[PDB]
Amino acid sequence: VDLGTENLYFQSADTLPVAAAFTETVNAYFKGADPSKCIVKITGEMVLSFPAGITRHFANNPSPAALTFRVINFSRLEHVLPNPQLLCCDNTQNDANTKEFWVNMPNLMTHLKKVSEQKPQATYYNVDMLKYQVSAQGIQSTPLNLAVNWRCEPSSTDLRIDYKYNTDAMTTAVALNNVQFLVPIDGGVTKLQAVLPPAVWNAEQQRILWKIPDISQKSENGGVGSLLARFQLSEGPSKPSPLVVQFTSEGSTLSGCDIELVGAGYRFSLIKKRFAAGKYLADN
Amino acid sequence: VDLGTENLYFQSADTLPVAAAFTETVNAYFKGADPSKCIVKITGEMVLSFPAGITRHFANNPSPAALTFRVINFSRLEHVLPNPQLLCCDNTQNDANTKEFWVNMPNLMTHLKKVSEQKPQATYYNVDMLKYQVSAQGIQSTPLNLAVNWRCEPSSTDLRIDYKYNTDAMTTAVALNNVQFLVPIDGGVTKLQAVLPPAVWNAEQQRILWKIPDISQKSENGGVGSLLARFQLSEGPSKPSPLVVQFTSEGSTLSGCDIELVGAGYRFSLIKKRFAAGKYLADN
Repeated sequence: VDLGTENLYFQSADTLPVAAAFTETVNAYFKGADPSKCIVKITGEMVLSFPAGITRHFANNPSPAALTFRVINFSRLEHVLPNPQLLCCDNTQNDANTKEFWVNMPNLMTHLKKVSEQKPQATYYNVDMLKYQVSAQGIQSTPLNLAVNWRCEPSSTDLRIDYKYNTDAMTTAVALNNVQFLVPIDGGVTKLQAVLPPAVWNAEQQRILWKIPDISQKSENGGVGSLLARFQLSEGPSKPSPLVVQFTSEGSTLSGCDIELVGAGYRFSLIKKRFAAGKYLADN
Repeated sequence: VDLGTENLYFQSADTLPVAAAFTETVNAYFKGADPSKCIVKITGEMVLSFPAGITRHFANNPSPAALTFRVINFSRLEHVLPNPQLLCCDNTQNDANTKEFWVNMPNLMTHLKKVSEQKPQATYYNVDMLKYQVSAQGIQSTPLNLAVNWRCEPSSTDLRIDYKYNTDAMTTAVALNNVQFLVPIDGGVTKLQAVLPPAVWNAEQQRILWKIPDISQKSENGGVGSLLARFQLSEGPSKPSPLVVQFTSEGSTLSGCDIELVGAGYRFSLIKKRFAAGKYLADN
């Protein structure tokens, strides 16, 4: 066969398609159950992706249009530049709801050639454009509000975890997926007498693990639920340990920030937005 | 008639021609005649010029190539950006003999449209790209070494100015043009008894002025010469005043720095280099 029309066209004409990705990370810490207490640190990265064949298009059209883009709903941010060569901005006043960035083309081209030598059979080359910090409030900046309670008796430990799905922390209500709840139980732990929902006790590491596939307002509970466990200890009592949660999402940012293309030459095939938990702890 | 072929071509095809100008200013102060003493402050600006019709070419080809250029023999410099929007650089390490800069095209285009509305019948639009400070040594950074001597008697003043053309302060030996030597004479001043070379006494401002058209190694003296004057004072004696020199040059910088185009899309029709005296004083 021959190459497609899409690939032929892209490798010798027009205005190029690129893809943008905003990938954010929530770090959170809850203490007791008192709202804040809660401490939040939200990180982010903005990645631009260029289709394979772009190195041929740059070899057939050696003087490319300039890539110029604009992050919208800025100012919550606090950016670095993972690649200070290849990317720049104004730097001056003030802290508007918008910021403009522009790309060093000869660099972008050398960079893409390099990545293509390293990974020839990839569909997309990702280039890290921005790194950033969103900000930073209380319990209302966290997608999933945690609250943990122990009852540590001399030979039995009782665990309650209450979780609250939180729309206020995201731009558009999207599901939380592959939610994991991990909590170490010391003491003796001989038996997991009872549990709800089902969970897995891990003998070797002495911790209990819950896997909830999706949390949302479409989901069971309506997003607000409980996990309960009861252990029998040989030693005792247990010293409470911090709960570690993990989750991922796709469809929204936590920042709300977005991206516009400025010049001509380029267009956005896709803008992907996702966030995941980083260090997401809750303590007694 | 119709437009030229140059203008037709330029307004609808190819790779654009631009012009670069490095314009420097020497500020100097000599004291007594002891070498340094001498104090030097050399300033500069780098200007990019775009031919008229460029706004039509941008209207017929809306996605232009990126302008990316590189100042060579940098590091003597110490730059600001007169237009922090439209221009950027790496900012990181270190202080190499070379630096790369790249332009915000949507801005450059809005800027050029604006200038064209303001001055439609101009041949070239100048855009201030860089401002800078060269550095900064002693008498060997000055194109024209000055040395002034007075003999202030009770009723007659004697002036000697010695000047030394200096190749060491410039990249390529070029002439100094429209050299003016202005020095105030207080006291009474009734008569300019004698003078060499010819000069003009100014009654109203009480100062003597010499105009030497060109100073060079092709020039008389070989570049090293004297101005002498003798005055008759009614009052007396004269308090010596600082000598003010003015000059201009075309053909060289004082820095030595230069400019390369990086991407494709653009080419240099002309790179013009010139320097002129700013505040260029010499004291007794």
